[PDB]
Amino acid sequence: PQITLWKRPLVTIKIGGQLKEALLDTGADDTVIEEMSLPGRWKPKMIGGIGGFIKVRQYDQIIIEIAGHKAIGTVLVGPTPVNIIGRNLLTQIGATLNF
Amino acid sequence: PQITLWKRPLVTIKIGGQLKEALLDTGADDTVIEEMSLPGRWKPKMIGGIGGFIKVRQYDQIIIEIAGHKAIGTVLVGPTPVNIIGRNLLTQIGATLNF
Ligand SMILES: CC(C)CN(C[C@@H](O)[C@H](Cc1cc(F)cc(F)c1)NC(=O)O[C@H]1C[C@H]2CO[C@H]3OCC[C@@H]1[C@@H]23)S(=O)(=O)c1ccc2nc(NC3CC3)sc2c1
Ligand SMILES: [Cl-]
Ligand SMILES: [Cl-]
Ligand code: NA
Repeated sequence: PQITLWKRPLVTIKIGGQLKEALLDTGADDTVIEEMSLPGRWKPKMIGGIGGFIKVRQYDQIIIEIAGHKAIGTVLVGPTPVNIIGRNLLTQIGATLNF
Repeated sequence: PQITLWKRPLVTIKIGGQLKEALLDTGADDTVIEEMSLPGRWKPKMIGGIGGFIKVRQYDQIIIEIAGHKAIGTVLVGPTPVNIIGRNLLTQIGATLNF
């Protein structure tokens, strides 16, 4: 698909058995999801952006389905204002920016 | 171009006759650049990032070149950690996300 950018590029994802809405975000290195439980081990991380840093839990080798495309990678979980699909998973679904 | 996302999608921009690096950011509604001097009047804006809100200066109808593509639109100036080209200007250069 081709997603224009007139509006936020929001898609449905499936993660942890849950459906969520998330932003396809080429400015995010990593994928950051609002608070939820995920299985397996995790470690803490700080991530920073506008307004400063938040603490998140880093879960590795998490399968996600992004607009119907499965991928695996690291997911950060914490108090993000919006669920973000970052480049670590955008690459896996073959997403590119074109102009 | 077709820009893959294995590395950050950084490009050169030109604003006020000066070259700067900036991130093509589909998760940004607006374009936010570090402190610099721009002509004309500005208006206040608050923007909420991952860490909280910051105050920026909004300048409208600013001439800006992004990766060689000419745009004229709103630039927010403030203490952002990275220069980000958001959707208001990504749309002017005809960018889409594709997968
Ligand atoms: C600022 C940018 C360099 C990085 N951000 C990604 C952005 O696309 C971010 C995504 C995001 C959208 C949103 F709606 C609310 C958020 F909290 C975060 N946009 C804004 O901050 O927009 C804000 C700044 C202005 C841009 O125009 C408007 O857009 C919407 C909201 C705001 C204004 S981020 O969310 O802070 C982000 C995401 C993952 C990520 N991964 C990291 N990994 C390793 C280095 C540590 S750091 C990191 C930071
Ligand atoms: Cl990953
Ligand atoms: Cl590729
Ligand atoms: Na794991």
